[PDB]
Amino acid sequence: SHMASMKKKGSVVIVGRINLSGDTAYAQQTRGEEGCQETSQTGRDKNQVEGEVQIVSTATQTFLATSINGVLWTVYHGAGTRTIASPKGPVTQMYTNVDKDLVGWQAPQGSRSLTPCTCGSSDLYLVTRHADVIPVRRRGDSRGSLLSPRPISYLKGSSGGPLLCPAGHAVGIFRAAVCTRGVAKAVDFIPVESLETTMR
Ligand SMILES: C=C[C@@H]1C[C@]1(NC(=O)[C@@H]1C[C@@H](Oc2nc3cc(OC)ccc3nc2Cl)CN1C(=O)[C@@H](NC(=O)OCCCCC)C(C)(C)C)C(=O)NS(=O)(=O)C1(C)CC1
Ligand SMILES: [Zn+2]
Repeated sequence: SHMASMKKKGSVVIVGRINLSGDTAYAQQTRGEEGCQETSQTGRDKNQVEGEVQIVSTATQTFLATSINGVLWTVYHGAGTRTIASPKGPVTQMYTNVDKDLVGWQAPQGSRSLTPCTCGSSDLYLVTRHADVIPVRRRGDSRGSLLSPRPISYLKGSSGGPLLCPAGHAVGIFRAAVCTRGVAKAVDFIPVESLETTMR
């Protein structure tokens, strides 16, 4: 009830990226934990951004975010309604859909965007926060099975990452693991078509 001392939630902060530009996928950190904490409070992030898949953090969580069609997309259960830190201060979400577990901000300057897939292909690849590339067979509009199941520990922190087609187009955004006794046999993802509808 004391408004003058009510606190403000910090911004989402880009702290690294999954580098996919060469022949080897690998994670890069671009900001450490203390600098992340400070940037979240100010919302002012002057670091150079590169690539399609960002590693992002709040004070309490770390996950991924993926640029498609000039929008940096991630999951509501990671970002909530938070702004993203940018060189000129905090930037408000331009998309928020809790029913899809989806949020989006204008893509940061220097990022590159994935192209939405139009291949109609069911052989997919999930990219994790550790830069593992996981073959996934599409099993429905929003589900795919891991060819080699992994404990959910392996996937934790990768929500907001992409599922890609063989040509590197974006097919969806990783949302939740389909888990049996702690083993992820399948994944739930936000189809790129759903992003495109949200954009309209
Ligand atoms: C392991 C990595 C997975 C990608 C990941 N995702 C999650 O953990 C999401 C968050 C939440 O699901 C949701 N929460 C929502 C919350 C909302 O408002 C608050 C609005 C909409 C929401 N819609 C969903 Cl679906 C639960 N869950 C699951 O995966 C669960 N499985 C599940 O429920 O399966 C059924 C559903 C489909 C198949 C059944 C698990 C935990 C495995 C038992 C991950 O990495 N997260 S994270 O980066 O570590 C992180 C926590 C730091 C962010
Ligand atoms: Zn494609």
